[PDB]
Amino acid sequence: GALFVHRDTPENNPDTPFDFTPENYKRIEAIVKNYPEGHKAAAVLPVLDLAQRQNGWLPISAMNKVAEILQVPPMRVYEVATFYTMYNRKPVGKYHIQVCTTTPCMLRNSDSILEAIQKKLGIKVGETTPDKLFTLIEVECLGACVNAPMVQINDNYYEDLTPKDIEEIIDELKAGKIPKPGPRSGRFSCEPAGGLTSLTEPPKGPGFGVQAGL
Amino acid sequence: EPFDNSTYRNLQHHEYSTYTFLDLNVELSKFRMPQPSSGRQSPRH
Amino acid sequence: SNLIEVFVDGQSVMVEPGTTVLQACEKVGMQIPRFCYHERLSVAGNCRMCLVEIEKAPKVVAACAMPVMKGWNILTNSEKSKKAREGVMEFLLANHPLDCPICDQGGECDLQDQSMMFGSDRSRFLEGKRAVEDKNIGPLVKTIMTRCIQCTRCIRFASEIAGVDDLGTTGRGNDMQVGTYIEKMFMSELSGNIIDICPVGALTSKPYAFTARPWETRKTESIDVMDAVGSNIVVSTRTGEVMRILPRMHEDINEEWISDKTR
Amino acid sequence: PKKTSFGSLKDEDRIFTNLYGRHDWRLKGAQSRGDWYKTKEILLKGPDWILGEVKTSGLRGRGGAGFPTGLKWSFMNKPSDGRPKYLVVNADEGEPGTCKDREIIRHDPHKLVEGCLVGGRAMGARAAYIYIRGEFYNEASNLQVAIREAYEAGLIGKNACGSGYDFDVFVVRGAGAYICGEETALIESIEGKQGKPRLKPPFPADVGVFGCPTTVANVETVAVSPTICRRGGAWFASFGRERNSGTKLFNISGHVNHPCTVEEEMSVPLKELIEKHAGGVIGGWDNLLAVIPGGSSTPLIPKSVCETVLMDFDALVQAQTGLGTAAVIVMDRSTDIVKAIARLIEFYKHESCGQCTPCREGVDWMNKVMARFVKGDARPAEIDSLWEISKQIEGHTICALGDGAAWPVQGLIRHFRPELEERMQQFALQHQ
Ligand SMILES: Cc1cc2nc3c(=O)[nH]c(=O)nc-3n(C[C@H](O)[C@H](O)[C@H](O)COP(=O)(O)O)c2cc1C
Ligand code: SF4
Ligand code: SF4
Ligand code: SF4
Ligand code: FES
Ligand code: FES
Ligand SMILES: [K+]
Repeated sequence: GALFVHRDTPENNPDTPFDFTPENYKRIEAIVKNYPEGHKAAAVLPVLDLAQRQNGWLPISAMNKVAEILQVPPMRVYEVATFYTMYNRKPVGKYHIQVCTTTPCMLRNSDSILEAIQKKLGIKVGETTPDKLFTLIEVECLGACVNAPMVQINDNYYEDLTPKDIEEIIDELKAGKIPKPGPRSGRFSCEPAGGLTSLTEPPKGPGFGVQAGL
Repeated sequence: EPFDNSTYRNLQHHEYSTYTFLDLNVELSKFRMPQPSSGRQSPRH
Repeated sequence: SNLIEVFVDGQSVMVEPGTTVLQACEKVGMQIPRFCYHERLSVAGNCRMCLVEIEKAPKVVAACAMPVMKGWNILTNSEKSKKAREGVMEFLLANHPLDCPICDQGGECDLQDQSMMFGSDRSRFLEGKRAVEDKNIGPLVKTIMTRCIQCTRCIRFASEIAGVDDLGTTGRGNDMQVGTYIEKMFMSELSGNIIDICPVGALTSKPYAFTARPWETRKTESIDVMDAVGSNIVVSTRTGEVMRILPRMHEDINEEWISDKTR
Repeated sequence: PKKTSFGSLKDEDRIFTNLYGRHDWRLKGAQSRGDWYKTKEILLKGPDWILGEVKTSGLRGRGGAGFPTGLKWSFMNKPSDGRPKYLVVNADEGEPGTCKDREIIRHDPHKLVEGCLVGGRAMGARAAYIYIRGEFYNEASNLQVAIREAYEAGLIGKNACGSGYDFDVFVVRGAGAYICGEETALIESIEGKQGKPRLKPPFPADVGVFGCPTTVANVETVAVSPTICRRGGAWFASFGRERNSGTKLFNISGHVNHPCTVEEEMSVPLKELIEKHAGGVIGGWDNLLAVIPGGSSTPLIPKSVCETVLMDFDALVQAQTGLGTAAVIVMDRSTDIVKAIARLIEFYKHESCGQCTPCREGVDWMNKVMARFVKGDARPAEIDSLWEISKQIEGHTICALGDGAAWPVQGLIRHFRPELEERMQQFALQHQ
C-alpha cells in the first residue's frame, strides 16, 4: 500500500528487539568519521542502510535506534526512511524482485519478463510468496537501459532478460544457486550484439598524444 | 597477454557480499586524513 | 553607504543589500502573495506564489528568497507574473477539499482570499481529488490534513520557535504528507501557535472548532494576565461571549505568539 | 580548419578504452592503458593552468546542462575563506535511457578518481564526494576497490601523487531517488536530510555541502578531465562543432537490433550513429516513428527531424529539443507513442520530490490527464489544456525536474497531435 503513517503493531513496535552487531558498530563509526565533525547527521542515509542489511527490513525500533547513535531527532530519521524508496518499512521476503517498467526498458517488451515472473511465482505484482522467498514489485529506471529488460534481484543486476531466461533464474534461487550477475546473453556488459564497432585496437600506452608541456 | 577483446575480465563483482561496500570502506579509513571541524559538535548543540 | 537601489514597479526604492525582493516590494506597499513565507520563520520556497517577474529577465524569480542587487525593476503587476500566480494557485486548488462551508478557516483563509484577488474564476481540473487520513497530535489542534498545502510552515515553526522536532514531511510526490509519522502529541507551551501560522484550515483549534465565523466576531485588544510576560492579545467577542483569544503583534513583548495557557 | 563531416571517431582518440571491460580495470590495467601518468606535473602546473586548458577544450557539462565546464569550475578560484572547499561528482544516473555513468564506474573507475584529483586541484577542493546511486552496489564496490588501490599506491591521500596536495575521495551511496540526480538535491542528500533540491538565490560555489563550497560535476565530465590535461584542450577542441567539442558518449536503446554504448565524436549525424554503432532501427530506417535524443527530459523529435540532425547541443536546440545526456531512445512504427510518453510522465510523478507546488501537483495532474489520453477518454480541447498546464509548471519549479517533465508533453503534443485526435475519436464512436 506504500502508506506513510506507521500504526503500532506487535510485529513493528518501538519495543521490537533490534540493535547493531559489534561488527556493524565499527562500520557505523567509520561511516560517521567520513563526514566532517559537527555534521555527523550526514551519516543518516548510510547508517540507516546498515540497519537494513542486518534486519532485511527496518522496523520503527531500527529507525529509533539510528536516531540515538546519530543524535538526530527521530522525526528527521523518519523523514529519510519514508522518502527514499529502497528502505523497506514493511517486511519483505528474502529475494527482492525489482522489475524496470520505464519506457526504454518497456519498449523491448519488459512486461513479458513481468508476466513470466508472475506465472512462475504465482504471486501477483506487489505481494510476497507464502514461503517469503520472492517479493515482486515494479521499479523505475535503474540505469541499464541500453541492455534489454532486466531485474534487480536483491543486489544484483540481471540484464538482457528473456521470459524463459528468468525462469532459469527463479528456480536457481528456489534451489539456492546464485544466478551469475550480468546480461543473460552473449553480450558481456553493454557492447553491440553484432560485434565491437569500436575499441577494436589495443589501447595506446602511457604518454600517447601527450603534449610537450604538462 | 593478447588483445583478448573477447573476454570480460570484470567478473570480480560476482563474488561480492552484502557487507562488501562497508567492509573495505572500514579498511580504507586509516588512509583518510583528519576531517575538518566546524567547531560545535552539532548544528543544534 | 551600502544601500543599493532598486525599482519596485519602476519607482526607486532604497534597500539594504541582502534584502529579499518581497521586502523591497513591501517598502512601496505592494504585498507579494505568499503561503510558505512567514516573516518570523525561515524562508523555504515551497509556496511558489511569491513568484514575480524581474524586468529584462526571462525567468520568474521567487521574491521570498531572491536578494536584490543594483538596478532591478520588480514588475509586480506584469502580465507574466499574473499568469504565474494564476498557474500556481490552480495547482493549489487542484486537490483542495470542498470544505469551505465546514472549514473553520472560512472567512479568514489566505487560500480563499488570495483566490479572490490573484487567481482564476473557475477550474479546468476534471479529475479525482486526493484524500489524506487525519492525524492526531493532541486535544488542542484540529487536524484535517486533507486541506493541507504542504507549505511546511508548521514544520518550520516546530523546529525553530518551539524547539521540538516532531512535525515533518513523510513521503515524496503528491502523496507526501506532513505530520509526525508515529502517533505522538505535539505538546509545547507554544503548540497552539501552529493554528495561526497555518494558512488553511488544516490546523485549527479544537476548543473553538466551528463555534463562530470570523466576519461576525468583534475584535477587542487586551493584555493577557495568565503569565507575567503580559502578552498583547486580541479577544474576539460575539453577542457578549468570548470565543477566541488571538495573539497581537508587538515585536518586543510577545512577537506574534502566545502561550497555550493564554489561548 | 573545419572537420565538417563530424563523427566516425577512431580508437586512438577514444577516452574510455576499457569501456566494455575488455581490459584490466584495476590499477595495473589502467596504468597500462595510460592512466596516472605525469599526474604530478599536472598537480605542479597550478590550478590556473588546469582551468585555462579546460576553457581551451571548450568542455561542456555532460550531465544534462551543457554549461561551459571551465567557467563553472572557475568559481572557486576565489581565495580561501576559512571554510573547507569540497568537490562533488554526480553519479546518480537516474534519467531513463542513461547508462554511461554505470559503465565508466564499473569498467574504468581509475579515470574517475584521477578526475576528482585533478578536478579538486583546479578548484582547490579538499575532498571529493562521489554520490553513486544506491542500485549500483556492485559498481560502488568496484569503485571503492580502485580507491583502495589508489590509496595504497600513494596517488591519493596525504601528499597525493607526491605533490604535497592532500585529497580524499569518499564514495557515498544513495538510497533510491531520481531527484538525487539534481545537483542541489544531491548536495542535500549528502547532508543527510530529505532529498529535496534547495533554491538557488545562492550557488554551490559559495554555499553548498555542509555549507562549504561545492560543485556537482557529472561522472563523464570529471573522468575525461585528466585526459584533457594530458592531451590538451587543443586536442579536445579539434573534435565536434564549434561550442560543441569533445567526444560525448551515447546510450542507444529502444527498438534497435543491438542497443549499446559508444563514445562517438560530438555533432555526429543522428542517422549515421544509429546505422553503424547501434545497427539501425528495427525494420529499417523507414520504420522509425520518433526518437528521444537525450533522455526523458529532452523532448522527442519525429522521423522527419531525424532525417538529418547533428547529435550535439546547438543542433538539437534549434530542433525543439536538447542534447541532455545523449540518451538516444528510438521508437519504431509499432510503438504506441502516447503510451510511451504517459509512462515517462508516470516515472516523473513517481520521482518528483513534492517540494514545490508546480512539480508536486502539476506532474500528478499531467499524469492523470495523459492516462485518459492513452485510453482516449477525453476531448480535443484537453490537448490545449495539457499544453497550458505544461507551460504553467515550466520554469516555475525549484529544480529543472518540472521542466524535465513538461518537455515530453510539449514534445508529444507539437509532433503527434493528430495521433491524439484519432484516439479520442476512436474512443468516441466506440462508446456510442
Ligand atoms: C531531475 C534532474 C536529474 C538530474 N540527474 C542527473 C544525473 O543523474 N547525473 C548528472 O550528472 N546530472 C544530473 N542532473 C543535472 C544536475 O542538476 C547538474 O546540472 C549537473 O550534474 C552538473 O554537472 P555537469 O555540469 O557535469 O553536468 C539532473 C538534473 C535534474 C533537474
Ligand atoms: S482551508 Fe480555506 S480553501 Fe480550504 S476549506 Fe477551509 S476556507 Fe476553504
Ligand atoms: S499543516 Fe498547515 S502549516 Fe503544516 S504544512 Fe500543511 S498547510 Fe502548512
Ligand atoms: S520540481 Fe519536483 S522534485 Fe524539483 S523541487 Fe519541485 S517538487 Fe521537488
Ligand atoms: S528503462 Fe528499464 S531500467 Fe531504465
Ligand atoms: S513565498 Fe516565496 S515560495 Fe512561498
Ligand atoms: K489556520
